[PDB]
Amino acid sequence: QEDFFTRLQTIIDSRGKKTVNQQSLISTLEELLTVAEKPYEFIMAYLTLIPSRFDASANLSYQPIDQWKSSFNDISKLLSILDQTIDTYQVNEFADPIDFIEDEPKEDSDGVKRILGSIFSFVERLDDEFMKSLLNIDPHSSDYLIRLRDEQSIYNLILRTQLYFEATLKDEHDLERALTRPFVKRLDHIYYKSENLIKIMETAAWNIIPAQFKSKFTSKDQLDSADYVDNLIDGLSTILSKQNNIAVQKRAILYNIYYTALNKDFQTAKDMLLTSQVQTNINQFDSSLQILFNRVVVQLGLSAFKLCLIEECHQILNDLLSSSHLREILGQQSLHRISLNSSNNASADERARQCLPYHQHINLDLIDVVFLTCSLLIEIPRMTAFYSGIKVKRIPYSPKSIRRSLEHYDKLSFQGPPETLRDYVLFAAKSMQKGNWRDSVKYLREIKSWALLPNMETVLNSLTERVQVESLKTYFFSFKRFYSSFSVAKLAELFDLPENKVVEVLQSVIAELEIPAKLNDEKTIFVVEKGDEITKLEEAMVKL
Amino acid sequence: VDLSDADTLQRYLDQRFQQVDVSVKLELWHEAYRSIEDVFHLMKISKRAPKPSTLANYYENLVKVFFVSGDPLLHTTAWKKFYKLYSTNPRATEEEFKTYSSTIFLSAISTQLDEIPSIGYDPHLRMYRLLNLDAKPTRKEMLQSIIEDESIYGKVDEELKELYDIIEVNFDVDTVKQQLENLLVKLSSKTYFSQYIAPLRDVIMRRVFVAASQKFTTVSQSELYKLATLPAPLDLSAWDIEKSLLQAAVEDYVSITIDHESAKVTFAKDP
Repeated sequence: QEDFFTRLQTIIDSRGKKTVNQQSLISTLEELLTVAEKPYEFIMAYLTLIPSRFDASANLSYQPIDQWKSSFNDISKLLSILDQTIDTYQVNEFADPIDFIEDEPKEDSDGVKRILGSIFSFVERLDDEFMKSLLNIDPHSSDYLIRLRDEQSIYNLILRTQLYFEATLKDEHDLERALTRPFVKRLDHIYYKSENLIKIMETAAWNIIPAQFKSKFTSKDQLDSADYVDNLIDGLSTILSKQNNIAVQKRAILYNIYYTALNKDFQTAKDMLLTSQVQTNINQFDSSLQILFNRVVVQLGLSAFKLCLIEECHQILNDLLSSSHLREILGQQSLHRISLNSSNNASADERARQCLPYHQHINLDLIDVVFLTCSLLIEIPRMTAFYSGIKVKRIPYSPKSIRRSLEHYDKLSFQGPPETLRDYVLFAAKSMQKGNWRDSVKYLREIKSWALLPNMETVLNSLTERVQVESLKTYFFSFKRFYSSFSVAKLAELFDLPENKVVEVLQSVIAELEIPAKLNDEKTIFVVEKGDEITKLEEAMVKL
Repeated sequence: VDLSDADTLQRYLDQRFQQVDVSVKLELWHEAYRSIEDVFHLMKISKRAPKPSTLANYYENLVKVFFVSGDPLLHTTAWKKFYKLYSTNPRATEEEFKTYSSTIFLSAISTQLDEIPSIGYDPHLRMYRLLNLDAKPTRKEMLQSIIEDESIYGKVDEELKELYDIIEVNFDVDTVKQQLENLLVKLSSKTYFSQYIAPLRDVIMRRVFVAASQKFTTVSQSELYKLATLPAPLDLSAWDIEKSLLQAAVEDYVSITIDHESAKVTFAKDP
C-alpha cells in the first residue's frame, strides 16, 4: 500500500521539476505497473502514465509512430480495466467515496467529469498528435498510407470511450456535456468520405466492442440497414443544436451540408444552408470553421455543377474563387513551407492547426477548371454579342475572370498550343468564337480534371449539349453582320441541334436583345442587317 | 576572373541550349520559348560564340516551336538558317538537301497572305528580335529570297516548282483545279508533304475566294461551292468551306453580303 502511494507521489512531484529524464520517468512508471495488483493502483498509475508520455514527446514536431502506438496500448489497457470493473469501483451511487486511499494523495476532488472526464482528453491527444504526423509526412510516400491506416484505430477508441461514458454517467446533464466532444471528433472522422468507407469504419468500430451497449441511435442491431449512415449523421447533427457553444452548432450544420452535398441530392443541401442562417456569424468565428464553410461552399458548387446547372454554379463560387490565396483559404498548404514562416513554434501552432491533411483535400485544378468552364458558357455569347456589335445586355465588368485572361492571352508575344489547363479552356473559348464546337469539345476533353468525377461520361455529354447551344448562340451573334438570311435546317444539322432547340434559342435571344431580326416559322428562315445602335441615333436626331 | 567569367557564361549558355532542346523533345513549349529568350540574350552578351553543332540543333528545335506557334515566317527563317549551316556538314545526302529546300518553299507557300493590312499592334513582332528580323519578310519577300538563293531553288523537287507554277503562274480557277487533279497524285508520294495540307489549302481557297469575288459579283450559293471545292487532300465539308469564306470575309479581303432565302451571295464593291 503505502509503498505504492509514496512511490507514485514521489514521481508525480519529481515530474513538476524542470530537469527530468522523461525516458526514465516513463520506464519507472511502467516498472511500477509491474508491481501493482489492486485496481485503484492500476487506474491511478495509468491516469498519470498517459499524459506522462504525451508530455515527454510534447515539444517535438509530433510523437513518433512507435511511442504513439504504445500510448494507444496504454489508453486501451486503462479502458479494458475500467470495463472489467463495471462502475463498481465507486461503491455505487449512494456512497460516492473514492476513499482508498485518498489520504495519501489528499488532493482528490469530487466529480465524475472531474476524475473520469480527463479520459476523453487522452483520446483527443492521440488524435491531435496523429494529425500532426499526417501533416508532417510526405504526401505521396507510403508512410502517409500507413498513418492513414492508423486513423481507423483512433476511430475505434472514440467509439469505445463513448460507450464507457454512456454506461458510467448517470446525470444526463453531465452525459451530454461529456458526449458532445466525442460526437464532434466522430463527425470529423466521417463526413468527407463515401457512405461505403464510412460504414467500413463504423462496422470495424462495432466489431471490436463487446457486450457493452448504450447508445441513442442503437447501431448494434441496425448495422446493415441503408438508412444507417444518414441517420447517424442527422442524428449527431440534431444533437449538436442543443449545445450552447455556437462554434459547435455551426460546426455540426457545416458537417451536415458537406456530407449531404456529397452523398445526397443538392436541393436538400441548399435548403439546409439557407434555413441554417449562418452569415454574420461565420466571419467572426475564426479560421478553421471558415475553412469548413469554404469547403462546403466548394462542395455544393461542385455537385450543382455535376447537375449541369451552370447558372447556379457561377453564382455559388464567385466570392471564394476570386481569391488569389484560395489554396490557403481552403486550408490546404504544405506544412513545411509555412513551418519555416510561422516559427517560433509556440505561436506556430496557431497557423499550423489551420491547414488540413492530404486525404481531405479538394483538388484545386478540378475546382478552377469547373468554374472557368462555367464562366465560359456564361460570358462568351454575351461577349460575342458586345464586340460584334450588339450591346443591350452588357454591364458585366468581370473580376479575376475568364475574359480578362483572354485579354492577357491575346497580348502575349508567343502563342503556344495549349499545355496548362487554362490554355485548353482558352482554346475551347476561341473555338466557340470562330464557331467550331467540335474543336472546343476536343480541347475541353484534353483537360485531366474531369476524371475525378464518378459521373464523368454523363457530364461529358451534358456539357457537350450545353456547349452546342451556347456555341450556336455565339456563332449567330458574331456572323449576323455578313448574313442577311439563314436556314434552320442546315444550322440544325451542322451544330447537331434539333430545330426545336434552334428556333427557340434564336427567337428567345432576338426577343431579349431587341435585335433587328425576323423569323418566318413557316419557311424556317431568318433576316437581318437593318441596324443598329447608330441608326437609332440618326432617327433620334431626325425626329427633333 | 575573366577566365572564370567566360567559362561560367559558357556553362550557363550550353545549359540553356539543352533546356531548349530537352523542352522541345519533351513537348513543353512555354519552357522552350522562355529558355530560347534566355539563349538569345546570352549570345548577345557572350563574347565566345557557339559551336556550329549546337546552332544547327538550335534551329532544328526553333523550326518545330515556330511551327506549332502559328507563325510560318519564323518557321521558314530558322529552317533556312538550318540549311545554311547544314551545307557545311560532311555527311549531306542529296535526298536531304532536296527535302529541306522543298519544305522551305512549302512553308513559303503555306504562309497566310500578308497583303491585307493588320490594324493594330501585333505582339508576334517582338519575337522577330530573336531571329535578327526587324519586321515581317512578307510572303513576297520570302518567295524572292528563296528562289534567289542558288542551292535552295536548285535542290527543290520538280513537283513543287510545278505547284508554284499552278498557284503563281497566271492562276485561273478551273485550270488550277485541273492542274491540281494531276499534280496532287504525283506530289503526295513524297514524305515532306504530310504536314502542310491545312495552311496550303487555306491559302489556295483564299485565292479562289478573291478570284470568284472579282469574276462574278452575284451568284447562287450552290454555284459557289462547286468552284470553292478542291481535290482530294484539300476536300472540305460544305459548311467548313462556307466558314473558310467567312474567315476570308471577316478578314476584310472581300466585302460580302449573303441572302440565303434565295440561296444567293452578293459581292458589292462600292469604294
